[PDB]
Amino acid sequence: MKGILGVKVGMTRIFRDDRAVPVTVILAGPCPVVQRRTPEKDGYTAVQLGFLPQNPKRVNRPLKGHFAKAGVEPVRILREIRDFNPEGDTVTVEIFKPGERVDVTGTSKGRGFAGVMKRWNFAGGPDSHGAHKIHRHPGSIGNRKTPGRVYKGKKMAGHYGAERVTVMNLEVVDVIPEENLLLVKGAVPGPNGGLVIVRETKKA
Amino acid sequence: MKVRASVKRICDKCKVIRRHGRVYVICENPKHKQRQG
Amino acid sequence: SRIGRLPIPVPKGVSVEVAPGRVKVKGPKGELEVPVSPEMRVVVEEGVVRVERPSDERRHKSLHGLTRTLIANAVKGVSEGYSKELLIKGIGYRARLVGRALELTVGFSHPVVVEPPEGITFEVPEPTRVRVSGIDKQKVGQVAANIRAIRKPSAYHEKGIYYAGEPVRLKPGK
Amino acid sequence: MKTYVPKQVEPRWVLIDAEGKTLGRLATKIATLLRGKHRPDWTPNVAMGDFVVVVNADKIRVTGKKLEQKIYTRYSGYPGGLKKIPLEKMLATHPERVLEHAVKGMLPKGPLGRRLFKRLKVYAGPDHPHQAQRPEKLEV
Amino acid sequence: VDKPDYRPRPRP
RNA sequence: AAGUCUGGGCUAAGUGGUAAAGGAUGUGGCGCCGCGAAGACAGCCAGCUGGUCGAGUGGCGCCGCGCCGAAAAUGAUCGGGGCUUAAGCCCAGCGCCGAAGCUGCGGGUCUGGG
RNA sequence: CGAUGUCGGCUCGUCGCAUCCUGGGGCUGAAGAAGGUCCCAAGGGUUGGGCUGUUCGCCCAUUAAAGCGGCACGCGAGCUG
RNA sequence: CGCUGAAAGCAUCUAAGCGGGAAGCCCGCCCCAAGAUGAGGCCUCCCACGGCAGCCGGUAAGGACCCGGGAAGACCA
Ligand SMILES: [Mg+2]
Ligand SMILES: [Mg+2]
Ligand SMILES: [Mg+2]
Ligand SMILES: [Mg+2]
Ligand SMILES: [Mg+2]
Ligand SMILES: [Mg+2]
Ligand SMILES: [Mg+2]
Ligand SMILES: [Mg+2]
Ligand SMILES: [Mg+2]
Ligand SMILES: [Mg+2]
Ligand SMILES: [Mg+2]
Ligand SMILES: [Mg+2]
Ligand SMILES: [Mg+2]
Ligand SMILES: [Mg+2]
Ligand SMILES: [Mg+2]
Ligand SMILES: [Mg+2]
Ligand SMILES: [Mg+2]
Ligand SMILES: [Mg+2]
Ligand SMILES: [Mg+2]
Ligand SMILES: [Mg+2]
Ligand SMILES: [Mg+2]
Ligand SMILES: [Mg+2]
Ligand SMILES: [Mg+2]
Ligand SMILES: [Mg+2]
Ligand SMILES: [Mg+2]
Ligand SMILES: [Mg+2]
Ligand SMILES: [Mg+2]
Ligand SMILES: [Mg+2]
Ligand SMILES: [Mg+2]
Ligand SMILES: [Mg+2]
Ligand SMILES: [Mg+2]
Ligand SMILES: [Mg+2]
Ligand SMILES: [Mg+2]
Ligand SMILES: [Mg+2]
Ligand SMILES: [Mg+2]
Ligand SMILES: [Mg+2]
Ligand SMILES: [Mg+2]
Ligand SMILES: [Mg+2]
Ligand SMILES: [Mg+2]
Ligand SMILES: [Mg+2]
Ligand SMILES: [Mg+2]
Ligand SMILES: [Mg+2]
Ligand SMILES: [Mg+2]
Ligand SMILES: [Mg+2]
Ligand SMILES: [Mg+2]
Ligand SMILES: [Mg+2]
Ligand SMILES: [Mg+2]
Ligand SMILES: [Mg+2]
Ligand SMILES: [Mg+2]
Ligand SMILES: [Mg+2]
Ligand SMILES: [Mg+2]
Ligand SMILES: [Mg+2]
Ligand SMILES: [Mg+2]
Ligand SMILES: [Mg+2]
Ligand SMILES: [Mg+2]
Ligand SMILES: [Mg+2]
Ligand SMILES: [Mg+2]
Ligand SMILES: [Mg+2]
Ligand SMILES: [Mg+2]
Ligand SMILES: [Mg+2]
Ligand SMILES: [Mg+2]
Ligand SMILES: [Mg+2]
Ligand SMILES: [Mg+2]
Ligand SMILES: [Mg+2]
Ligand SMILES: [Mg+2]
Ligand SMILES: [Mg+2]
Ligand SMILES: [Mg+2]
Ligand SMILES: [Mg+2]
Ligand SMILES: [Mg+2]
Ligand SMILES: [Mg+2]
Ligand SMILES: [Mg+2]
Ligand SMILES: [Mg+2]
Ligand SMILES: [Mg+2]
Ligand SMILES: [Mg+2]
Ligand SMILES: [Mg+2]
Ligand SMILES: [Mg+2]
Ligand SMILES: [Mg+2]
Ligand SMILES: [Mg+2]
Ligand SMILES: [Mg+2]
Ligand SMILES: [Mg+2]
Ligand SMILES: [Mg+2]
Ligand SMILES: [Mg+2]
Ligand SMILES: [Mg+2]
Ligand SMILES: [Mg+2]
Ligand SMILES: [Mg+2]
Ligand SMILES: [Mg+2]
Ligand SMILES: [Mg+2]
Ligand SMILES: [Mg+2]
Ligand SMILES: [Mg+2]
Ligand SMILES: [Mg+2]
Ligand SMILES: [Mg+2]
Ligand SMILES: [Mg+2]
Ligand SMILES: [Mg+2]
Ligand SMILES: [Mg+2]
Ligand SMILES: [Mg+2]
Ligand SMILES: [Mg+2]
Ligand SMILES: [Mg+2]
Ligand SMILES: [Mg+2]
Ligand SMILES: [Mg+2]
Ligand SMILES: [Mg+2]
Ligand SMILES: [Mg+2]
Ligand SMILES: [Mg+2]
Ligand SMILES: [Mg+2]
Ligand SMILES: [Mg+2]
Ligand SMILES: [Mg+2]
Ligand SMILES: [Mg+2]
Ligand SMILES: [Mg+2]
Ligand SMILES: [Mg+2]
Ligand SMILES: [Mg+2]
Ligand SMILES: [Mg+2]
Ligand SMILES: [Mg+2]
Ligand SMILES: [Mg+2]
Ligand SMILES: [Mg+2]
Ligand SMILES: [Mg+2]
Ligand SMILES: [Mg+2]
Ligand SMILES: [Mg+2]
Ligand SMILES: [Mg+2]
Ligand SMILES: [Mg+2]
Ligand SMILES: [Mg+2]
Ligand SMILES: [Mg+2]
Ligand SMILES: [Mg+2]
Ligand SMILES: [Mg+2]
Ligand SMILES: [Mg+2]
Ligand SMILES: [Mg+2]
Ligand SMILES: [Mg+2]
Ligand SMILES: [Mg+2]
Ligand SMILES: [Mg+2]
Ligand SMILES: [Zn+2]
Repeated sequence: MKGILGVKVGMTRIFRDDRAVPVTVILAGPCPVVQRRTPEKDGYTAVQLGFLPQNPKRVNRPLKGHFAKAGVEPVRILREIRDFNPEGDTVTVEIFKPGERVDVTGTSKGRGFAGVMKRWNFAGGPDSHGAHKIHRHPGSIGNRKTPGRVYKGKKMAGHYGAERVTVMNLEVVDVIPEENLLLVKGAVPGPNGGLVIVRETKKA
Repeated sequence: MKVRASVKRICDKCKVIRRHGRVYVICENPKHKQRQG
Repeated sequence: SRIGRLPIPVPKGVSVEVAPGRVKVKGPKGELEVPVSPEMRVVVEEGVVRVERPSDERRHKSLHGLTRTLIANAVKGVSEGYSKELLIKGIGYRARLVGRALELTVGFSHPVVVEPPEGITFEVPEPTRVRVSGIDKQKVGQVAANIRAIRKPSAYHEKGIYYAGEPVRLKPGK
Repeated sequence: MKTYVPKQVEPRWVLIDAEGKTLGRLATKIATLLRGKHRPDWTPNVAMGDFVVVVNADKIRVTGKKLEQKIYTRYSGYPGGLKKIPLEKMLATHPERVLEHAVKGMLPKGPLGRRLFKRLKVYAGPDHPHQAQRPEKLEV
Repeated sequence: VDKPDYRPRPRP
């Protein structure tokens, strides 16, 4: 298992064998390891990666301490990759060669308070034939005296989006190491400027 | 396999055995194979 | 009318050591341990092993014959050893060895390669006969059944993998 | 005269090798110890039982076909959320729960009953972290 | 299945 | 709250802890015949008879306890945990616990006798 | 009966399994292919139309299949009427 | 569906034991999650305050308040 932190930058299609291929450009490199999690110390195996340089004017003392013990520039984001232990002291996009399939995790766009139709793809109500102020309402939510309650988990309106999402087995279309880009085929959770994690795929 | 509440010997070569808390009837003739239930 | 109390001839020269709940049978072809009911008492006489039961109720009688045969089979295993033969019948159907492994060509879109486990040796005389041989009688029997399972005897045609000494009973086609 | 009520005394620590003991018939004694009903100054409205350390809980023993037939159950509140877990598997995954569930069901329900359950330290494997308390070996 | 009303429709 | 009480026995289904015709080499205990050291039943060598094996073997019925027959709708469960020479079932005992019943002590009121 | 709103549709499900499909089996009067019949299995799935207020049913075109039931004949302080 | 195998000299998938075997069951995938009061773990920072497991008062590291905003959002976060 291997991975890297990065930000989503935007989308385009490129041309490859007389085919248009939709891609999302991701700026992944470079990520310095700032701690390693070891079975004798932490009980499991992982690498705390750092990402994007930070103004030391903004980094406080307990945070400064952590970085220095690793001999690392103050960074804006700290995040682990599990069961990944790079030989180096620095992880770059080059751990990914084109053709590899990857798993991309990001923070989905937040729809805020979302109705039952947007959230759960409900049918809502009729727009004529007598429909009374129920055009986007969720219908029945239960039975009667038996069971006399509503199920835990009942799909209802409420906040939607702004949550961890992983899309899986995306193709690595190209990688441009001189600019720390990764080119992934298809769509990736979240907005431009959104932090994303890129891990080798778990599919086979 | 036949599944019945009455499993009986059908031919002279049928055999009532009991396996795993269940009465079967096995035999050389496949049609005669029975399981109680 | 009895198996457990009928004594077990031991050939010159295999040894039978007796431990609580097990007996170890070492012989010319190898060794193999036999787990025995701690209720049964196995006895080491001259050129012979005997099994005695501690009562005449159902459970003890049932273990008795079992225990005797378990050891008798173990004895023959390390001296003569065991084997089972497989006849391969059907036109395109054939078998061959590839190293220790056995390769069945029995009418699929592919060949099947059966690897032999420990204690098991494969032989192919004709392309239509296979010998599974080893000192563990239950293990040989197992693997033999395994090989046969790859392509059981058809019910309509004299075609497939057969046990040696397995009768070809068929039913009419249309 | 009014009945004697004890002031707070130093609670005893206790060690038990669960190895080879029958699940239920051990649980019972642990519970009694937990309630302090072996003590002549027993009082039902305070915790004055022993602390009970149990080792080799993975080697608790059980009769009949309960290893594959005894079902532990958990309802989640969600539709279809009844989980069934056999004895065999509980031992294979969380063996200490086996003995823990047993004792728990034999302690009183209520706040005190929950506190007594807390004084039950159960481990799979011969060792335990409580040599600090130096608990007295009990044969049961 | 069509069975008959036991309760009238609610009036003002 | 009071027995992990005593003695004999059955049950291996968690039966106990939800049901019927009916089916069954489940288990234990009675009973009756058939056959056989003139060699029976099983196996192996022949034609219901033969040969070496050297013992028992086959059928009928009754009694106890269990097995199947046994599918329904929110989450399961004998009240729960948990129980297997029992914490189940049958028979026989000793002891305890247990109510506002009975006793002891004190009080009230009515009724009756003083 | 000092009120437990009543069929059908819509919306939203959820459970059962006596299983319509898909998966796994045994027997077959199972050559193959395709069926029958019984067993195991409730994870998922189980279409769009014409007629009728209809539930149901019949019919059209498909489909792996176009399952049967419980939930106050689920669901009118959710809509319809 | 078998292997080995008695009780029952045979036979028997079973009584000892061992294999094979479902879209189903447990793990595995994705998401939530230590109020998991059983409140876990690692890294790092502060520190040894003045007054009579308590109180009051100033601080440390840190936090909040306020403000400019935000593919975050009903307010809050
Ligand atoms: Mg290119
Ligand atoms: Mg590790
Ligand atoms: Mg680990
Ligand atoms: Mg690793
Ligand atoms: Mg993140
Ligand atoms: Mg809107
Ligand atoms: Mg919308
Ligand atoms: Mg949506
Ligand atoms: Mg609609
Ligand atoms: Mg609409
Ligand atoms: Mg209207
Ligand atoms: Mg209106
Ligand atoms: Mg409107
Ligand atoms: Mg209502
Ligand atoms: Mg309710
Ligand atoms: Mg949010
Ligand atoms: Mg998601
Ligand atoms: Mg992940
Ligand atoms: Mg693909
Ligand atoms: Mg693809
Ligand atoms: Mg049948
Ligand atoms: Mg019949
Ligand atoms: Mg007959
Ligand atoms: Mg089985
Ligand atoms: Mg037979
Ligand atoms: Mg004899
Ligand atoms: Mg075979
Ligand atoms: Mg054979
Ligand atoms: Mg013919
Ligand atoms: Mg014990
Ligand atoms: Mg016991
Ligand atoms: Mg005690
Ligand atoms: Mg035991
Ligand atoms: Mg068991
Ligand atoms: Mg569920
Ligand atoms: Mg579900
Ligand atoms: Mg359910
Ligand atoms: Mg689920
Ligand atoms: Mg669940
Ligand atoms: Mg209470
Ligand atoms: Mg009105
Ligand atoms: Mg006793
Ligand atoms: Mg049963
Ligand atoms: Mg029960
Ligand atoms: Mg029951
Ligand atoms: Mg009956
Ligand atoms: Mg009969
Ligand atoms: Mg009997
Ligand atoms: Mg009987
Ligand atoms: Mg004879
Ligand atoms: Mg049953
Ligand atoms: Mg069923
Ligand atoms: Mg029910
Ligand atoms: Mg007794
Ligand atoms: Mg009175
Ligand atoms: Mg008085
Ligand atoms: Mg009076
Ligand atoms: Mg007077
Ligand atoms: Mg009324
Ligand atoms: Mg009213
Ligand atoms: Mg009323
Ligand atoms: Mg309609
Ligand atoms: Mg509607
Ligand atoms: Mg409508
Ligand atoms: Mg509609
Ligand atoms: Mg429901
Ligand atoms: Mg449904
Ligand atoms: Mg329904
Ligand atoms: Mg039916
Ligand atoms: Mg149909
Ligand atoms: Mg099928
Ligand atoms: Mg099917
Ligand atoms: Mg079939
Ligand atoms: Mg066919
Ligand atoms: Mg045909
Ligand atoms: Mg077949
Ligand atoms: Mg045909
Ligand atoms: Mg039929
Ligand atoms: Mg049918
Ligand atoms: Mg049917
Ligand atoms: Mg079924
Ligand atoms: Mg299903
Ligand atoms: Mg379900
Ligand atoms: Mg359904
Ligand atoms: Mg339609
Ligand atoms: Mg029209
Ligand atoms: Mg219509
Ligand atoms: Mg209609
Ligand atoms: Mg009809
Ligand atoms: Mg009609
Ligand atoms: Mg008509
Ligand atoms: Mg078909
Ligand atoms: Mg239709
Ligand atoms: Mg139909
Ligand atoms: Mg339905
Ligand atoms: Mg209904
Ligand atoms: Mg009704
Ligand atoms: Mg209704
Ligand atoms: Mg309806
Ligand atoms: Mg209603
Ligand atoms: Mg209304
Ligand atoms: Mg209505
Ligand atoms: Mg209401
Ligand atoms: Mg509504
Ligand atoms: Mg066979
Ligand atoms: Mg055999
Ligand atoms: Mg034999
Ligand atoms: Mg077995
Ligand atoms: Mg048994
Ligand atoms: Mg198996
Ligand atoms: Mg096999
Ligand atoms: Mg699938
Ligand atoms: Mg998380
Ligand atoms: Mg946490
Ligand atoms: Mg915490
Ligand atoms: Mg956490
Ligand atoms: Mg808890
Ligand atoms: Mg704590
Ligand atoms: Mg913490
Ligand atoms: Mg840290
Ligand atoms: Mg200081
Ligand atoms: Mg001072
Ligand atoms: Mg400051
Ligand atoms: Mg702000
Ligand atoms: Mg937003
Ligand atoms: Mg704002
Ligand atoms: Mg405000
Ligand atoms: Zn037959």
